[PDB]
Amino acid sequence: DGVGNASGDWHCDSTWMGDRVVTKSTRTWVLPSYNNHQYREIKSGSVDGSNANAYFGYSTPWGYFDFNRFHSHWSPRDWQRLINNYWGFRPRSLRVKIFNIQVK
Amino acid sequence: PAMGGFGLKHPPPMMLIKNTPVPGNITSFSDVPVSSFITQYSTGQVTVEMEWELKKENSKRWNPEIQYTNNYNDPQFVDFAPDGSGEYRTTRAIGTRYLTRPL
Repeated sequence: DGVGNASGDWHCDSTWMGDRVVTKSTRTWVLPSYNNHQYREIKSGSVDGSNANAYFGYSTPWGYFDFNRFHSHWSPRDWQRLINNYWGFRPRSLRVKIFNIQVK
Repeated sequence: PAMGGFGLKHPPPMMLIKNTPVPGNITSFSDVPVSSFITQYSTGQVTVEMEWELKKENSKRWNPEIQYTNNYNDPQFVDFAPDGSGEYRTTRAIGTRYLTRPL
């Protein structure tokens, strides 16, 4: 759209609504240029005296987003407020969004 | 009230109750009131149902708060429960001020 116009806002909260809670977290990230824009065949032989440490694979120039830890969605006070009052929970939805990019 | 609670202009009415008297064997007139009564007592059930309104807490505190917890060490008995003889035990006075608020 435009240079001098923000792509999104900072939403970061929690909203308990009965049998559902919606959490929201925003964060700032930085992405390096890995492998100078190349693919490299990474490989290792047996290290530590264990051939189970010997692998063969590929490192790419990409980076990824990982939201697989609880403390990325819950504050310590909203966690506590959950484990003291409920008998269980399970995730229902997800909705990621990337914005306000800046290449330097 | 100095003892805590809610001060009310018109508090819950007082509910009184008594056993209507039943005279003993009277056998003659006397303008004097009868004083011989049959001894009686009454038993029954009472159900009281109150409704309360609550004020939800909406704090943006980050770290965890303090809660009232069942923190005993080397329990020889369970609190808030009857002991061997059947007598109800209560070793703590639970108050109400646990959550916090920025003044």
